Amino acid sequence: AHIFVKPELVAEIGVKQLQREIVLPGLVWTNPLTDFGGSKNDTITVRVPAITTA
Amino acid sequence: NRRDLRDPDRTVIASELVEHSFGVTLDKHVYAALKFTDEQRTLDIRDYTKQVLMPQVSAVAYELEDYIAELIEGAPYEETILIDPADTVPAFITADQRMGEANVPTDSRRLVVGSAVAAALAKDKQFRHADWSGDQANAALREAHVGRLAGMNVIRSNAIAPDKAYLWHRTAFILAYRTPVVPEGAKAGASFSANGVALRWLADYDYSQLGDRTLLDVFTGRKVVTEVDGSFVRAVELQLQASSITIVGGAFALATTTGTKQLKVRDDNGTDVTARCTFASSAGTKATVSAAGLVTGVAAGTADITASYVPPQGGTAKTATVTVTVP
Amino acid sequence: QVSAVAYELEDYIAELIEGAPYEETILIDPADTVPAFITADQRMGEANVPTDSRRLVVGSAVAAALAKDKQFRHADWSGDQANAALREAHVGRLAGMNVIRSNAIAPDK
Amino acid sequence: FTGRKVVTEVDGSFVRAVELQLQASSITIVGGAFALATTTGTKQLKVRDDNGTDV
Repeated sequence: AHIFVKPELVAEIGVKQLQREIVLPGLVWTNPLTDFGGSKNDTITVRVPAITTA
Repeated sequence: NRRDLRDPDRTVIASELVEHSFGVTLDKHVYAALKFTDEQRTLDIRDYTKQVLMPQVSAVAYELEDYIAELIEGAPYEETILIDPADTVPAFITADQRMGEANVPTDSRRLVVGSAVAAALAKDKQFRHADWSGDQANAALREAHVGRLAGMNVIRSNAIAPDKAYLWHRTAFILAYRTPVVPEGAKAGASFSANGVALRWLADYDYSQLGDRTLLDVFTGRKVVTEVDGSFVRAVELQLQASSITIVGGAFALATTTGTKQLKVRDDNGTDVTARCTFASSAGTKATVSAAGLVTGVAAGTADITASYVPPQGGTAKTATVTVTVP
Repeated sequence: QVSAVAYELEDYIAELIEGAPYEETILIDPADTVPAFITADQRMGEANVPTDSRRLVVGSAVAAALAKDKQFRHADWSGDQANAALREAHVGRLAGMNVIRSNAIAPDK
Repeated sequence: FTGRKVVTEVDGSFVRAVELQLQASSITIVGGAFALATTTGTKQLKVRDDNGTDV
């Protein structure tokens, strides 16, 4: 019958993909060692002191 | 992506950015028409607004409510959370957990319960015993009103099924409305409102039937917002469990062979489940029971009529037996 | 790009925490959950770990089971007549630690 | 650039962190019993334990 040329227009109503919150990086020990450049194999050898017995 | 330091394969895997989309369409046309003879309009109709227009507007409003209810109840839910009437709170905590696990935002969540679910909340010993819930000024006992549980407020509705509750984020369901325009050839009609929806009213006299025809209509459309993979996670469905069904009235005697009796079946929660049970008669010759609850006993004798209702939780259908003595 | 890198680093940390060589796993009984956390405290104290700077990160299912637990739902069994585990679905502190709910780790851990 | 480390004891034992897992006593398939529409019909199964964990 009657044929009309109409555009196909795109909208955006605020329906975004659901993603979780990020909480882990704040709870973990970050950067106690920084001088990996200037060490062999990018390795820092943390020393744990000694204990003895009587 | 990830890779190793000092790795002699200095390649990078490019990431991709794909946008998705869905579509919202107008689909339905909700109307309410009437027709009046000239005699009725002259004599019988005394107040047109009170007798004709207001009932028509109310009918369209209730039709729109039922439209929204069919949208909410008919949405694709992968699974239903079964509310144990003795222990109701774990079901709602589970619903909140399912919404959280899908990363649905915690605000703009509406929980709409049926009458049976609200009554089960009130009857629950968790809210009723004033030591399992604090709340010394007991409200589930002195008012039969729970109100809030598991972090969500309760909205009591009679449009949805009594034994079912829905917890949905605001973005789950979309309604769209459109008021039809009064054309050039039409008599200049009015425009009314039903629950904030603008309805078009129109009147046309037909010489052939010597009468007047009225129409009060609107264009409607609805959508369930699903995710990119096709799942539905923004709304959660709960259904009240049923463990046994009973036929009200017990054993009964028919008035006569030509007589009929309309059976009603109620689960232990008290919901009217007669629209969901299958009816059978042990003695088909003596009595026959319709699939919709009607019982007709053609021959004198006794018949054992069984109502079988598959419960919401599945499994073997609950069977209720009644005895009919046809005279 | 920034969001992808942030989520990837969170996954990195989650794999670090989850993949650690845990000697024994303490099985939380969803009907009675508190003894599992008290047992975790006992195990960590018996190893002479300092009582400060401890973090408890639970999954979704663990927090839901804490909320469902009758130890926290019933106000006679826990005080807390406001009943934040019933009106809300929030159990926030038990066995001397504060609960942090995360979706990165496994739900039942 | 990123790196990570689990701090173990001098004997190799890890005592500075403890994991807890939630017990499961029964698993149920979402959808329960079903009948396929055709042979070509494919159904994805989700299994949930009694705690509602997708296992």
